Amino acid sequence: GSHMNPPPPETSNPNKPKRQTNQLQYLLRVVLKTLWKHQFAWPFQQPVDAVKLNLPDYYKIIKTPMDMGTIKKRLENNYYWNAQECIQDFNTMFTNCYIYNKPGDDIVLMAEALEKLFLQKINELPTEE
Ligand SMILES: CC(=O)N[C@@H](C(=O)NCC#CBr)C(C)C
Repeated sequence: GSHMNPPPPETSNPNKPKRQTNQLQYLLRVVLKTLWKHQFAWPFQQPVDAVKLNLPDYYKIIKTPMDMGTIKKRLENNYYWNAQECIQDFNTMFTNCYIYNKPGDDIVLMAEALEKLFLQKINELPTEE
């Protein structure tokens, strides 16, 4: 894409140790699955294309971008060591939306609906075995 968008977050790095855990399997098969298919998922399914959206200040404000397309690839490609790393990515994605946009805004209402579902699912994250 455009030279004016940053490179997306890392989804592959052989030097980073990786593990499958039951919690990570739940984050893919239950959490990501549930949120990905939601009516309001679409703005979150790929990195923000600030050029196409005409938001030249986006990556001036948001220095820790994250999106569910990146999280999906991280889960599918077993990038994580533990569930906390993945939960942090989700939280970063929501917080970026809340920081950049105004409380009224459609995108915020959408993020808040996804976050409510996320919280319900994470309260049932299974005990690590
Ligand atoms: C969710 C987030 O981080 N911010 C959104 C944003 O840049 N503004 C939405 C509007 C306008 Br004009 C992005 C996901 C599209």
